[PDB]
Amino acid sequence: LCTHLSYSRSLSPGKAVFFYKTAESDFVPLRIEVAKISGQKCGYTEGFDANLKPKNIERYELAYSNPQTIEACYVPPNVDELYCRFSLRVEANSMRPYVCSNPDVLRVMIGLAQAYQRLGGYNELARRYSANVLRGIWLWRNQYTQGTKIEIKTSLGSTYHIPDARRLSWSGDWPELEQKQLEQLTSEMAKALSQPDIFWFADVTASLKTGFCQEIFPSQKFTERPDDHSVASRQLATVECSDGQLAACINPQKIGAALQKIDDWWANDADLPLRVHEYGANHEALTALRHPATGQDFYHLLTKAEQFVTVLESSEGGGVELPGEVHYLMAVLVKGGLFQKG
Amino acid sequence: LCTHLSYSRSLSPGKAVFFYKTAESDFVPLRIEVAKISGQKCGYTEGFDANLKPKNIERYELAYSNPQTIEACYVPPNVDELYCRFSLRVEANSMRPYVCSNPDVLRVMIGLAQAYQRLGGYNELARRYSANVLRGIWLWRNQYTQGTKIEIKTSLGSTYHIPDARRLSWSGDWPELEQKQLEQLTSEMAKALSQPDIFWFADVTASLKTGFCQEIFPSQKFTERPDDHSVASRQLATVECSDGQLAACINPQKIGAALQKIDDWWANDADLPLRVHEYGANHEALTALRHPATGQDFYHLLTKAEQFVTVLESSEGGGVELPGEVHYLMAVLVKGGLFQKG
Amino acid sequence: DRQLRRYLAPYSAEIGVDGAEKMALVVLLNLTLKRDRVESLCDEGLARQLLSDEGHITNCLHTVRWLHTHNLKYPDARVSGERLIINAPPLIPGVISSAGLPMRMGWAHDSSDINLAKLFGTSFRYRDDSTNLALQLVARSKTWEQALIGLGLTQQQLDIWCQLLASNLENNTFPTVVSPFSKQVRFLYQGNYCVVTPVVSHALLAQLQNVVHEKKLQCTYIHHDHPASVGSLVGALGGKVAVLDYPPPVYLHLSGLTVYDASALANPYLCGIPSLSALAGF
DNA sequence: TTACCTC
DNA sequence: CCCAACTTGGATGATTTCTTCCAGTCCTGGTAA
Repeated sequence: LCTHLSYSRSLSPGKAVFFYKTAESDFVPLRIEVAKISGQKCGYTEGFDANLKPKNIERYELAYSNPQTIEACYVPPNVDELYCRFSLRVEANSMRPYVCSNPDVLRVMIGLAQAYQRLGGYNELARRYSANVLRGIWLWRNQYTQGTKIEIKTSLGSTYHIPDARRLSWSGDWPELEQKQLEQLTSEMAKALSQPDIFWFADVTASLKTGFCQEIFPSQKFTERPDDHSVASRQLATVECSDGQLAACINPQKIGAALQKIDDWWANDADLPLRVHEYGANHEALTALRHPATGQDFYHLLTKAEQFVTVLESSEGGGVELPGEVHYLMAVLVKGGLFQKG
Repeated sequence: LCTHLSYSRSLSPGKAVFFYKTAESDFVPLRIEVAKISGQKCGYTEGFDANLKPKNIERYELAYSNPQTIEACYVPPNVDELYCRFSLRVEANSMRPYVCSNPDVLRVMIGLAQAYQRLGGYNELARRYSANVLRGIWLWRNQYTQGTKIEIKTSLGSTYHIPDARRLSWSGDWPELEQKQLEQLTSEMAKALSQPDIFWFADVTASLKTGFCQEIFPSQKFTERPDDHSVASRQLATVECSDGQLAACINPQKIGAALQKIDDWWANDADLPLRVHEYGANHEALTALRHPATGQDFYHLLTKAEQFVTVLESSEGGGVELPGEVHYLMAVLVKGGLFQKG
Repeated sequence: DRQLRRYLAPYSAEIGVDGAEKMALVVLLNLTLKRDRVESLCDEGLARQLLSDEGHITNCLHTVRWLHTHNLKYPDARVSGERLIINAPPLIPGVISSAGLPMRMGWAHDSSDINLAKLFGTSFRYRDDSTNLALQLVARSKTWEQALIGLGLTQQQLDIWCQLLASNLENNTFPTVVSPFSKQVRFLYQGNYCVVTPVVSHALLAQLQNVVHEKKLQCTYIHHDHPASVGSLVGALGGKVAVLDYPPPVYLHLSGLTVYDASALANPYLCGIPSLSALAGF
C-alpha cells in the first residue's frame, strides 16, 4: 500500500420530506407535536442488584408512574394519502482515485476498473441497486400501509410505475410487466455508473395510503442525556420550508443506508444482505462477518489486485467467471472513503 | 539577485455569495445548519497493527458506531434556481517592480516586460484567463447541475452570455457564437493587463438549475483537531449581511486559485494544467514538477533574463515563436510576491 | 573566582579565616587595586610588593578616620560633617531594630576610597566572633602581626602603625553641630518638645539585603545615582538596594477625605501603609 | 583654575 | 394539597507550522590639588 489513497462517493440522495395535498393548496407539510406522558417503573435494576436480593423496596413504591417528555407525529383526520419525495444523482466516479501518492498503485487501480467494465458486472451492481429502489425498502418502518405506489421520472425521458410495491422480495421472480421495468431501469443506471459526462438524475415519489390517524416514523436526532427536566428526551428531525414552517423528513444518509444494502457474498450462503462495510458489520446481531481474523475483509483483498487483473484479463467475459471477491471490492470502491496510511 | 525585490498582485476577485429570489424579496441568503451523526468504525489501524495480527479485538467490538458532529448545507424545498455572484478587478500592474534595491536589476525587468508586450503575448495570457471565466470552473465541486448559465457585464459597456457552460473544454474548438464571445472578452482583458489608467471592472453572475434538495459545497475553515466533543469537526465559511443574517460563500483565494490555473508548459506534453507555482506543485499527486534539481523552476530561469531580452529584441514577433520559458516567467510576475535574498 | 569577592562583600554572610591569616592578608591587600590590573587575589608577590609601598598603605590607613556604625549621608549625598559611632540601643520587646544584632562598621567619605578602604574596613569571622583587620592590629593580636611581619613588614613600621591606626578610632564619634541638610522633626516628650533626627543602621540594612532573597519575602528596589558618593554597601550593590513591600488588601467623624501624592515609603526599609508617626502628627 | 570613579 | 422523575451500547484517520531590515538624544555629581 501507500500513504495517500482516496475515492469519492459515487451515488447519493438528498433528503426525503413528507407532505399532503388539499383542494386549494398543492403542498402542505406534515408536522410534529410535543407532549408529556406518564410511564412505567419497570425492567431490570428497577428492582434488582446484580440479581441478588431485590433491594429494599416497599410494595407501594412501584405503583407510581414515571413521567417523560416526548415528541410524536400523527396524520391529521380526513387525509386519504400521504406523499414522500426525494432526488437521486449518480456519477461514474469509481473509475479514478481522488488522490493517490503512488504511480505504481495508480496504474493498477485504473487497469482493474477497466478490466471489469468490459466483461460486464456494472449490470450486476446496477441490478441490485435498482431492485432496492423499486421495492420501497427506504421507507424503513413506514412500509406498513394499505397500499404503496411508486413512480420514477429520469432526466433522459423515461417513466417507471409500480402500481403496488408491498410484496416484491429480494429473492424471487417478479410478476410480469414489472420484471420489464427492472430491466429497463438497470440499463440506464448501469451506464450512469461507468460512462463519464452523462448528467443523470432520478426523481422518486411514492404514495402511502394510510389508516385513520396513523403514526409516522421520521428520523430521530442524536442527543445527550437531558438534565433540565423540560427538554424532550426523544426528538425528531425536521426541515424548514421557504415560508418558515417546519416539516418531518428522513435524513440523507438514512435513505442511502437502505439503497446500498446489497451484500450477500459471504459464507457461500446468501441469507439476507448486509450494508456494505469493510468489516462486514451486522447491526442486528451486534457482530462482524468479515472479521480480519477470517481473511475476508477489504484490506486483505485490496492487496490481491495484481492477481485479479490477471484472472479478469485471461477470461473471455460475459460468462459466470466473476468471483465474490471481485464484486465485493467494486462495491466498496463505489462507497468511496479513505484507504490510507498503509 | 538583490536584497529587496517585490511585485504586487495584478488580478483579483472579491468573494462569492449564494442566494435565491422570492416573489416578494430579491435577495434571500442560503444558510447552513449543524447536526450530530452516527458513523462507522473503519479503516486501517481500526483493526490492524503494522499489517500483522489484527490485535486482540473481540468480534462484537467493531459493530459499534462512531458518532461525529458536522455542519452541512442543503437547498430548501421548492426553489427552482440558485444564484451565485462575485466582482473582478484587473490592473495593469506587472509592468513595474513594487520595490527594487538595485538600479541594474530594475532597468532589465522593465526592458523585458516591454520587449514582451510589443511582440504579442498579453493576448495569450488574456485568452487563457478568459477561457476559465466563461467555462465556469470556479464553481469547483458545484458544477454538477441540470444546467449552468453564465452572464458577464463590464465597465466599458459590454455584455456576454453563455446560455449553457456545462461542456466547454480546456482543449478543443468551442461551438459557434461562443467562440466569438471568447475573442471579444480576450481583447478587453488584454488591454486591462497592459495599459495604465484604465479602471476596468467586471461583474460575474451565474445561475445553477438544481435538484429537489441538492447539497451545496461552500468553502471550509482550516481547523485543528478538537477534544471538547461539542464543536463541529467540519466548519463552513459564511458572511454577515448588513441586516444580521448569515450566508454561505466561497473564499476570495479559492475563486482565484481556479482562475489562474493556466500552466501546461512543462515536459513538452500538455496534459492538464497546474496552478502557477514557483516549484510546480501538483496537489493531486502530492509532488512537484519543477523541482530545483531539474533546472525548470522560477529561480533558475529568473537569472537568465539578460539572455531572454536579447532574443526577444532580435526576434521579429507576431507569430508563435515565443518559448515556454518566457511565458512561464510572465505568468509568475502576474501573481506577484517576494523574490529576494540572492 | 568572583565568588570570593561576593563572600567578602558587605551584603554577604561573614566567612571564617582561622588558621589562614597569611592568605587573608594577601587577598585583603590585593583588593585595594582596580579589578582590571589584578589577574588573581592569591599572588603572594603582588602583596609583598604592595606592602612595601608606605604611600599606598598610608592612603589606606587614612580611610579608617570615617568608619561608622550609622550612616548620616544614606538618603542624600549632600549631607556634610562628622561620622557617628554608637552601641545599639537596649531591646524593646515590641520593636524590630539593631538591638538584637552584633557590632559591624562601614565606610563613606569622598567617593574615591572604594578600593583603598577595603584593606581595613572589610569584616570576617575570627576566633568565632565578628571582627576586621583594623581591630585585630589595634588590639595587638599576635597571630596577625606575626603573619604581617612574615610578608615583609619591618617591626618598626608595625610599631608606628599600631599607634596611628588606633588614634584614628579614638575620637570624632559624635557630630559637633546638626548638619544643614539633615532631617529635623518635633514631638512632645516628658511634657515638652524635643527635635528628633533619624539615621539608618548599617548592620540592620545589610542583613535585610540577604534575608529577603533567602526567605523569599515581598520586595522591590530603590536606585541611587553615583553609588560611590553614598556608601560601602550601596556601591557594592551597584546602586540598587532592596526594601520590603507589603501593601494593604484593598467622638468626631471625618468622612470622604482625599489625599494626593502621599509618601508611600514609610522608612528606608519598608514600603506600604504610610508611617503611623505622621498620623499622630496630623 | 584642572581632573577622579560604582556590578 | 398529592404522589412520583429512566438502563444500554457507544466519542476518530493523513501530513505540512515561512521570509527581510531597522532599535535616536539632551539637560540634570562631591571632592581634592
